[PDB]
Amino acid sequence: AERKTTGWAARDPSGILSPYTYTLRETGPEDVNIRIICCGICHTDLHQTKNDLGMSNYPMVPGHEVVGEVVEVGSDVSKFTVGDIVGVGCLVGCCGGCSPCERDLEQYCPKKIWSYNDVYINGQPTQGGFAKATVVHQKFVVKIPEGMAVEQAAPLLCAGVTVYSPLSHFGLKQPGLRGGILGLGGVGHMGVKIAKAMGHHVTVISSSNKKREEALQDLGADDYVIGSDQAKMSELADSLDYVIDTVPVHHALEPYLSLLKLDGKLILMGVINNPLQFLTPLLMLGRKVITGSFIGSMKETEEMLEFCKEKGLSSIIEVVKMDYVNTAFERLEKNDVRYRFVVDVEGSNLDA
Ligand SMILES: NC(=O)c1ccc[n+]([C@@H]2O[C@H](COP(=O)([O-])OP(=O)(O)OC[C@H]3O[C@@H](n4cnc5c(N)ncnc54)[C@H](OP(=O)(O)O)[C@@H]3O)[C@@H](O)[C@H]2O)c1
Ligand SMILES: [Zn+2]
Ligand SMILES: [Zn+2]
Repeated sequence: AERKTTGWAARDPSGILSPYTYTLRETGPEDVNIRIICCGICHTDLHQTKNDLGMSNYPMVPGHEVVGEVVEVGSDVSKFTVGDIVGVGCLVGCCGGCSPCERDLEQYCPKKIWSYNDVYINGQPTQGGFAKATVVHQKFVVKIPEGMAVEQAAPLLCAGVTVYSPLSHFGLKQPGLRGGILGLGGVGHMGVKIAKAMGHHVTVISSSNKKREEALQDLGADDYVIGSDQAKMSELADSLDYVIDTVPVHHALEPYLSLLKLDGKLILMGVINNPLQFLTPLLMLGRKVITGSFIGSMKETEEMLEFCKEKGLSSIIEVVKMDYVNTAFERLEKNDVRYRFVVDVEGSNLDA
């Protein structure tokens, strides 16, 4: 009992998204009721949607990069008022007293609910951003800058911040630094963008030679080297201050750790089921660090956006309507996209 929406949704293993109508919760007293103007896609949306864990809980509505005007607000809600273009991240909830989120790192809290494939504090499966509206916690929605486009603010709610708060916690956003972005796409792309926008010497590393166009002449990278090329990578001996990782599966790390000078950082992002490996020696050569980052806290989701505003950042997004999502996903598998996708839920949703 809340108020009824509609919205596209998967149902079995092979993620074919049907239409789907469902009863929301109600916006009280710390909920924000939003009308979703545009959502967005990335590989997280397929990998939930397919299982790729053997964990997917159907009926499943994808959508964690959302942006759109707020139609209703709580009783204690104060921050936002109606009619604000507001956006919301991956997280929808979390508890309240665990000191992980006394000091604002609320993503590193055990009791976090996600946008979809979770179960909220009331019981309803959290359903995504592929539905023409939703109800979030007022603590898990960030407001939006004056001029930041609704297509442009969306990807940054998960891939834009994913990479920002590594380049913020490990020291890295004070200027100068050399960095090598490994795996140019999604999470690689915003890496190149925000690190080179911080006045850093960014090198792209790659499986292929192919993403050379969307790097040197499009992203603004200072170099491009193949991971599997020993002679060009050896020139980059103890070069970079950090190396980030968008590569999605079991790759060997000591290749990628060579490219690091004294006190360098390997910051792994991707969900890599299977243990990764290292020689305790190399790390002892240069006092080198291996760690992983998980998206961003809302204060740095607040920050990242107003940062992407000031240093005016962008990406080529192919805005598609809602009746083109499974074709957008097949294209996302043949990784065509046109550097990014945004689903503007200003299309096909009505009933059933
Ligand atoms: N905070 C987090 O922990 C976080 C945040 C967002 C997403 N993720 C997850 O991490 C993954 C990646 O991010 P994304 O979804 O935005 O898209 P994505 O990085 O564009 O996905 C593929 C990219 O990784 C590279 N790649 C693939 N296989 C590789 C290999 N074997 N060796 C080297 N490079 C390889 C490809 O570039 P090349 O062909 O040029 O090598 C390609 O650009 C996803 O599974 C996503 O769900 C984690
Ligand atoms: Zn995402
Ligand atoms: Zn907590």
